[PDB]
Amino acid sequence: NYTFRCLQMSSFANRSWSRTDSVVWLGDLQTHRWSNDSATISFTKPWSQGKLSNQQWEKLQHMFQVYRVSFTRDIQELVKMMSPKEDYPIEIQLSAGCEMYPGNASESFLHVAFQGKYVVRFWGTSWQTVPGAPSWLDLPIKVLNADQGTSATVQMLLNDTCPLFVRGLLEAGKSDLEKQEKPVAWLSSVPSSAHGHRQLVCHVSGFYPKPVWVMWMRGDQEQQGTHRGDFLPNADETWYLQATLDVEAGEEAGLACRVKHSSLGGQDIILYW
Amino acid sequence: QKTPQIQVYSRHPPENGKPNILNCYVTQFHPPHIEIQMLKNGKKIPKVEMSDMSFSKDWSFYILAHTEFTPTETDTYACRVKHASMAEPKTVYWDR
Ligand SMILES: *[C@@H]1O[C@H](CO)[C@@H](O[C@@H]2O[C@H](CO)[C@@H](O)[C@H](O)[C@H]2NC(C)=O)[C@H](O)[C@H]1NC(C)=O
Ligand SMILES: *[C@@H]1O[C@H](CO)[C@@H](O)[C@H](O)[C@H]1NC(C)=O
Ligand SMILES: *[C@@H]1O[C@H](CO)[C@@H](O)[C@H](O)[C@H]1NC(C)=O
Repeated sequence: NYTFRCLQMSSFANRSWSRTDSVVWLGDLQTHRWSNDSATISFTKPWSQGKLSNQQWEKLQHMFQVYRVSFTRDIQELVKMMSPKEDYPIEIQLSAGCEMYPGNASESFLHVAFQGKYVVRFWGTSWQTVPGAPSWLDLPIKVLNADQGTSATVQMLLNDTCPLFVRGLLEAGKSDLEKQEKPVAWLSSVPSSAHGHRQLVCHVSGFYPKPVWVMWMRGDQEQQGTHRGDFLPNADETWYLQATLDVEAGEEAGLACRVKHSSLGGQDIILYW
Repeated sequence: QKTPQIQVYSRHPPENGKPNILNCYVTQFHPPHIEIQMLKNGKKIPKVEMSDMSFSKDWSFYILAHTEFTPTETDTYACRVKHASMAEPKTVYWDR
């Protein structure tokens, strides 16, 4: 069950300055980057072309190159059409791709945000503003829905190309996507926000894939004061997480941190304070 | 407009005099234009790798800075961020 998402980030600071950068993710692994500085899209995996031939990839890349130049001039022309309602600086974000289900099923999506807020999506055969989007967008969106060539292209990309490409990626990227990296854990303490307390910290790092279990324990008793933090990425495509427990002074003895992960195969790590 | 959160953590358990990597993960910010510096005893560390900028389901941006370091007993490390949502730079120290 994977989500393929191509993310575009476009910044317009004035009539003469703009950059557009993209990244592509298949689940939590980066497959592509496309900096404003490069003509060509760059691979960040050996399998980033999926099962597409060089002919098919060039054709797909070519369309995105056209799109990026056209996007940039279209938006800057749209600034002058609705100025000075909303002036520079302008940030636009696109998130497009598909969710891959079992039995060869998928749902595709194309979402757009303006100034960090969701405003437009592609849906079915047309672009549409979302409820509560600013009303100055209604005319530009009509202008764009009149471009039936763009509409057919986007419909092809969402219905055919996106799930096609991703089926290929999953095959060609099997050994990376199914990789198992083992967590290493360690214990420390930091000051608590409460008096007479110490914050015990169980760190867990280098594990892949993401799902993990970490609990402070006193024997078989789970310590319900265990505060699990967020998953924080390491730079080597593994995950980091820490779980904390604020404890009174003197009450530290007997505590243990216990870690379960699919790469350990039942052999939990258990550290004792 | 949105204020960056900053988290600082090592890749491996820190042993003094053993090579390690120090990460600085900056999240929840908007707009994408940002300066991230990693600091050793208050001076900027020159060779710092940055990931590509990306964003979450909620549209907020994130980015990972990391650098090679080998900890000692007396060296202190931090990550400082300049961003337009903050009149002052925000500094977060590595916990140890
Ligand atoms: C791409 O898929 C969408 C389904 O999401 C198709 O849009 C639907 O088309 C049907 C039949 O033509 C309409 O009755 C529906 O109203 C459309 N769906 C929605 C949600 O509006 C679209 O035609 C497909 N395009 C291609 C080229 O295959
Ligand atoms: C446009 O914006 C860029 C980047 O913020 C800036 O360096 C440049 O001086 C600006 N130019 C004009 C003409 O406003
Ligand atoms: C982004 O790329 C375009 C097209 O190549 C270029 O002309 C533009 O100046 C670039 N912007 C920046 C800020 O480098």
